[PDB]
Order: sequence, then C-alpha cells, then structure tokens
Amino acid sequence: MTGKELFEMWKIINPMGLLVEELKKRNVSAPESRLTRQSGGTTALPLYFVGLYCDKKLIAEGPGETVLVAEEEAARVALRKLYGFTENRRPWNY
Amino acid sequence: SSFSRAPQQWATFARIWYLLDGKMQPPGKLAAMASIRLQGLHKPVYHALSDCGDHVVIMNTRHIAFSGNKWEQKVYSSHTGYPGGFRQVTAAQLHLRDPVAIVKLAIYGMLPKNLHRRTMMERLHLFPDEYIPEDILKNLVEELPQPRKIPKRLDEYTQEEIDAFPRLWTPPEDYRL
Amino acid sequence: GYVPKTSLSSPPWPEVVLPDPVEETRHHAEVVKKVNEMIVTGQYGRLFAVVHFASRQWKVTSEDLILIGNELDLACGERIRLEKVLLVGADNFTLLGKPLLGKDLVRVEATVIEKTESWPRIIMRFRKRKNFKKKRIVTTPQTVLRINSIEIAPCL
Amino acid sequence: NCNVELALTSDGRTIVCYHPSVDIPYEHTKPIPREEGPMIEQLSKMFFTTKHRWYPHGRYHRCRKNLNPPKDR
Amino acid sequence: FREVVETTIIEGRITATPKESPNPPNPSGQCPICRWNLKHKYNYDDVLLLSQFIRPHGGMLPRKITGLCQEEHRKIEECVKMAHRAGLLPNHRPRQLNRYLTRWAPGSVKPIYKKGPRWNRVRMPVGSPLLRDNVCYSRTPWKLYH
RNA sequence: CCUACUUCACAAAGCGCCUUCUAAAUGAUAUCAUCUCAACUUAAUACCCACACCCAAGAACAGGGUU
Repeated sequence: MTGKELFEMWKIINPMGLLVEELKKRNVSAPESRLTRQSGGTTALPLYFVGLYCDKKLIAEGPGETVLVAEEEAARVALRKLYGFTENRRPWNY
Repeated sequence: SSFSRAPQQWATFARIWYLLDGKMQPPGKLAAMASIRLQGLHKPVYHALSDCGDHVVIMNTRHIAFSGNKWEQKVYSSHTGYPGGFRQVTAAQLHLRDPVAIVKLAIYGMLPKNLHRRTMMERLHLFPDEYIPEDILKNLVEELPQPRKIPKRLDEYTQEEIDAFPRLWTPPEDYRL
Repeated sequence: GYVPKTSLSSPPWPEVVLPDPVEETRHHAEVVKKVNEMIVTGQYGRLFAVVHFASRQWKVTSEDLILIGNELDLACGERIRLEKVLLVGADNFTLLGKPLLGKDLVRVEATVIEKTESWPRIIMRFRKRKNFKKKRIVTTPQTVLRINSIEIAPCL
Repeated sequence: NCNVELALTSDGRTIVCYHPSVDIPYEHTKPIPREEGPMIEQLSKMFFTTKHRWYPHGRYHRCRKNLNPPKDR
Repeated sequence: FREVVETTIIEGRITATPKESPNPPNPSGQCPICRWNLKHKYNYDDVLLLSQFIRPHGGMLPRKITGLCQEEHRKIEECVKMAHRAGLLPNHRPRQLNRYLTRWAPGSVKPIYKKGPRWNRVRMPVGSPLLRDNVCYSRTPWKLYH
C-alpha cells in the first residue's frame, strides 16, 4: 500500500453522502460547498477549487474540471483528512 | 495535497487568465510581462515541451506610450513578395491603421523563435479599448500590476499635496509674467 | 538634511525597519520552544530531508530509492546512517543547518538494495579528414539505496 | 502571500522555520452556481491552439510512438 | 506679480507677490535648487518645481529672475520640455499619441528608415543627457539611447 | 469585346471598338524679435462569397447548363 492513495484501494461511489453521514456521527453540521478559486469558467479547460466548510471554517478543498467533479473530489479529500489516511501521514514503522 | 492523481495533475498543469492594463505603459515592458506569462516561465513547473503557457488579456492597448521620440522614430518593416512591395511605416502610422499591432509585434519578438511561438501568440488576446467581451471577462483571475509608475498631472494633485510641497523662492514684486 | 517629497527624493523600494535583537531573540526563543514541543509531541507527519550523500544533495523522504554512481563498499542489505543532513522539514516546520544539522537531531537511515552497473555507454571520438575515430564502451558501477527512516529528536 | 516565522536557535547553528498553512476564509468565497477544414478551425478556436496540431500524421510516425511507455508514480 | 490691465485706460498693477518659504534646510546657496538639496534630486515627473519655474503659458522665466545656476537652469529647461510633451502640464496652454521622456520635439524627428549594422546602429534617444548626473538608485545606470 | 471594317465565319483575332479615379499665425528661453530637434492651434473604394449529354468551361481534374 506504499504510494497508493485511499480510494485507489477502497473504491467508493458518492463520497458526499458518506461524508455527511460521518459528520452526522461527529455531531458536526452538514458542510457548505463554496467555490473558492476558479479559472477559465467559460472555456473548454476550466478549473474549479471547491471547498467544504463546517461552521464558518473549511474542513477541506479540492480541484476539478467541473464544479460537480471538484465537489466530489473535495469530499474525498475531506474523507481522507477525517479518516487520517492523508498523503501527509506518518509512514509505516518497520 | 492529498488530492487524487488526476485532479492533482489537472490543478498543477491548468492555465490561468491574467488581465494586463495597457494605458500609459510602454509596449516593451508589457511585452516582457506577457511573454514571461505566455511561455510559462512564471511557473516553477515550466518546461518547453510541457506547453504550460497561460492566457494574457492586454486591454487598453491603444493608449500605450513609447518612451521618447519612438512614435516618430521607430519603424516597422515588411515586404510583400511582389517586386517593389517593401513597406516601412513608423509606429504612428501602424498605431493608427491598427491599434493592436504594436504590442502584438513586441510580444512576437520577445517570444522564443520556435514552433510554439504561434500557439503562444494564439493564447494571447488583445483589445484596444476598455471594452472586453463577456466570454473572456468570466475567465480572468489576476490583474497584473502595471510595470511603469504612472505619473500624474496638475489636475490630479490634491490641495494637501501641493500645500505639503514647499514653494521655493521669491518672485520679484515687479515682473510682468 | 531635509528634502521635500520629490520623485527622486525617497527611494523606490519600500522602507523597512528590522526589529532590534532584544524582542527578536525573545520571539526566536518562543518559536524554537514551540517547535520543540511540536517535535516532542509528534505534530509531524512524514518528514523530508535534503541530504548531502556521495557528491550531491538528494531530497530524501522515507520509503524510497536512490541511485548512486559508484561502489559503496558494502554488501547488500546493511543499513546506513546518512550523515550530512542539511535540511529536514515536515508539513508545518523546517530545520535547516549551517550548513548541516547535528547528528543528535536528525537520524536518516537507509538500506543497500542492489549493486549493479550502468547500461553500456558510448564514448566515440571523431575528427574529420584526420582519420580520427576512436570508440570506447564504459559501464559504470552503481548502487541503489532504499531510504527506510527519517526520524527526528527534540533537541533544540 | 507572506506569513512565516523564522528563528535562529540558541547556540545559533540551525535555522528553525515555522509555516502553517493559510486557510481560505469563508468570506472570500462564492456560492456554487446551480466538414474537415471547419472542424480543425472550430477545434483550434475552442482550444486556443493552431490548426497544425490537428492534422493527422503518416503511418511512420504512428508506429514509432511507444504504446506501453514506462509509467512512474 | 504685476499685470497690465487695459480697457481706453491701461495700467499696471502689482498683486499677490510671494516670498521664500520660512526655512531652507541648507541656506547660503546661490540658487533655490542648491538651497533645498535638489541639486541632483528631480526628474521630469515632479511638476511641482517645474510648475513653479514657468510662466502661465508654458514658457520659462529668465535666469536673472529666478536666480538659478546655469546647470540646473538648463536642467529645468529640458525638464519643462519633457514634461510638456508628456502631457503633464494641461493648464499652461497657449490660450493623439502618448509620450514621456521625449528629448526632441516630436514634429522634427526623422524616422530611422535604415538602422545600421550591429556596430553602427542608429539608436533612439530616451531621456536627456542633462539629467545624467541624477542620483542613481538603480543598480545599472540609465540607458539614454535605446 | 465582336455591332460594323479587316484576316474571316456556329468562332478566334487587329489594323477595329470601349473604359481607365510639408505650410501658416501666436510665442518664451533671450519679456523686442524668432516657422518651435520650445510648449501648443490650424491646414481605399470596389471585385470575389449558397450516371450520362451539351458548353461561350476545359490539357487531365475542376466549372456552368440539362425545365
């Protein structure tokens, strides 16, 4: 599992529902999805950074080529941060 | 960090749209900023094969300003292939027949002289007035700072500025002006 | 001594004042203390480290591989404490030396994966009309190292 | 963008830099809104590239292109 | 100053004559420029000085009136030309291409139809050699010819 | 371009015919004056653009007509 990200191993569909259920478990309010940064909105190669927020402050943000994909992948990023299986985590101790 | 592979690559290699004011600026400094942005040389990811250039929208390009007498002294030359078709026109005549061509030729000069120059030049959009089409105004991100410090006239001086400036000398009491 | 507000009077660069070293060394002491708490409490994820191995600096993290163009005089599978670490950072802080970090502060430890040689490389010389044509085939020895661990100590 | 905290250590041999990430404020965000020649011309104008990129190549170039290139990461 | 008011009765009337500012930081000079530490500290930008040293119709006053030294009187002359042609003096009229740093009058400059080879290239003059002695806050010096 | 003339005759031609669109005041530096490498003010249109048979279209291919 070295070099493999979470959802290249545990494949899921609709991470937004799993995320809102998880924050329901943590007794945190449902996230607000806000379009933080965007470039080339009307062209064939856009970019959108969508940030998931919880009570005035963001839990995560993620990029994408459209707002739906960006929201979905930001949901995946927030699931990674909540589960602690981040790209920044401590490596395995052998 | 912690993105998936395809969105992380898409975020790294996406191209951005930069607005560039062009009033009271020289065409050369605008061309420097524009060509640095068009080659992708303003990006740490840069490589000449990767084609990581950006879009530059230089507006108000009919109010550029050559430093010096260049408006009567810089000449743009071309030659239609037919015998006797050598056309030399000053910067004034070229700025009157087409008020876009000066900055375009400057940028075309500053770009590297390879086959990517035409695609880089097609990424760039020039507009002569304050008017920009709506389909481009929906894509801009950063308004680049103007390289030349714009000077200001007597009219744009406030009272406090000329009062804070001390006035220097005795005029003779009897002088006609 | 006095020059009025004029274009060449004041410098174009913005005026900046450096703080006097008293409260600046107080600020430095609290920052070093608080980073030391982050180190001792495990407030780091994985660490990266710029490490001056054989003749060149490598941006080394854990779990990864390096190719080195010489015999290292070690059989395969022995571990190594790479001295001359010269930058070590995490998600929130870095520690860079002058020009190195102390051996009590950073432990970077690697394993010798393999001892190969390079692909056969061509050295061909040719001066024209002088009949000058020489050809040599070289294969340079190489060792590949697996960086295992980059751990840090709370000594600041 | 500029906010980090530098500090020389006590004996003055190492430089400790501290740099947390700046999170985007909620107030700085927007809500989510809810033939053959003409083909080359349309694609060129839509992707802001020249026409020359879109014409195909001969079989010799199609065969030298590596089909299973080495993939890293 | 004084004004010649005519209406036929014609008279000359003295009205509203200024004086020195209350303190010069470096007195005992010969010119106001030398007296206010502006010997090498102005440009074509600052139309405060250049507004002081001119008639209300864009002309200058003679050196016998303003008391300037020859060097900075010529400097103020060239800066008047450079500031008028750059469009910085819009209220000093007698009664469109943007410029700045224009040394020569734009009506009498011939275009460089044949610039020479690399060792004899006819350059375009930018700025003026009177302002050569300014204070150099730039790492590389002024290029007066482009 | 072929109505006439001429070589000549389902037409091509000419000798034939038709068409061709730097300068004035004002003015400072140098209070007069001074055209000012001083400031100002004033004195390209058009043309072109959606099988097969015959052809004023044509080397082939193309092009026009086939009611």
